[PDB]
Formats: sequence, structure tokens, C-alpha cells
Amino acid sequence: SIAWYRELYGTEPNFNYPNGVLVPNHPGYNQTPGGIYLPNVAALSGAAITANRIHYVYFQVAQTFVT
Amino acid sequence: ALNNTTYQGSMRGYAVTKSRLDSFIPEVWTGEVLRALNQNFVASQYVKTL
Repeated sequence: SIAWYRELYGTEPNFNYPNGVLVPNHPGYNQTPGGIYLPNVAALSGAAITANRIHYVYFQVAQTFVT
Repeated sequence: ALNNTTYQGSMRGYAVTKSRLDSFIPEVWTGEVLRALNQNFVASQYVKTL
């Protein structure tokens, strides 16, 4: 039942044909200064990198982010 | 800002653009010809002709 949506928001929900087409990949970014947003990583432990080499790591900015 | 993606469009498929009319758009030879620039020959007038 979608009756709660109108009570909480005052408008009917918008279902588009591809379910999930409008869903962002991130819930949202808190723009309070001083916070750090990390990329998708598997383990945040220490390892020694190779010198004189650029390490490239993906970062998905799913919504507008002021850094 | 007309950037709302939640509304339904009305264009589907393909359009007949100038790129799909390759066989129907010809090359034109207007008949005009680009001549070369001529020089000035004046020396013959300053010589005793016989």
C-alpha cells in the first residue's frame, strides 16, 4: 500500500517504467565541512605502495559534491 | 532549467537527417573555373621594334 506516501509528502509517488531509473547510486552527501567521504574499498588496512607509480582508484560521485 | 528527466518524451526511433540522405545529396560542378593570376608584360613596349 502506497497510502503512506501521500500522508508523508502530500503528493502521489512517481513510478516510471524502468523501476530504479531515478534512484541515485548514493543516498546523499552531507555537506557539513570537515567530513570525509571514502571510495568503495574492500579493506582499510596498511600496505606499502610501489614508488614512482601513479595509483588510480575509482570514486563514484553519484550526486553533486562540493569538496 | 529544462533538465527534468521524470517526464515522458514524444520522440522514438530514427529521423531522416542529411546523413541518411547520402545517396540523394550530390556534388555540384557549377561550371566556374579558378584561373591563375596574370602578370604584366610591358618590356616589349620599351624596345625598338623592327
